[PDB]
Amino acid sequence: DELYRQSLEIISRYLREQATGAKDTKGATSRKALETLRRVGDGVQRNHETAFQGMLRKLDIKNEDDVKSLSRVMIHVFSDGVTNWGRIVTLISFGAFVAKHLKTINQESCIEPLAESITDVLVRTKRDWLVKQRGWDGFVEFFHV
Amino acid sequence: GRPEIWIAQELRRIGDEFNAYYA
Ligand code: NA
Ligand SMILES: [Zn+2]
Ligand SMILES: [Zn+2]
Ligand SMILES: [Zn+2]
Repeated sequence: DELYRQSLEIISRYLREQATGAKDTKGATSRKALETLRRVGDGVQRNHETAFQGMLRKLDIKNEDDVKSLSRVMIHVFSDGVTNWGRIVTLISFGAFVAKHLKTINQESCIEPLAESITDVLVRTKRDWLVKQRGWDGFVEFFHV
Repeated sequence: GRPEIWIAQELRRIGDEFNAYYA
């Protein structure tokens, strides 16, 4: 399952670098997807800091493993039947915001359960939608500037 | 919900805004 593997790698790397404040070393689309995610993921968090803080408070995540409510939230987001990259990137960006807060309470927190939770909603529930547009190329091109 | 409904509403709002901005 290359799409799942690729998606988990991109999302994990973003969440990890957001949470630690440092980048990782060592495909071409994955690199470009990550650069795009950095740019647009940082962008969504801007202007929406107050809203993200508010959502984090309501989420009331107890620890690094407490991802059930976030998964439920993400399923609910898509439950109007609409799928687009602005929603997807916002979900990933909020995941980054949450990963950051987990590191503040406990420095040795794995961001991986959160990243798996998001990748799972994305890849499992939007599988054919993603495949149709060559996966992350859809994302790269949508946000291309 | 109700917290989970509110979080979802908010994420959807920002996501559609952000989609619209680039579309
Ligand atoms: Na754990
Ligand atoms: Zn299929
Ligand atoms: Zn392309
Ligand atoms: Zn609101």
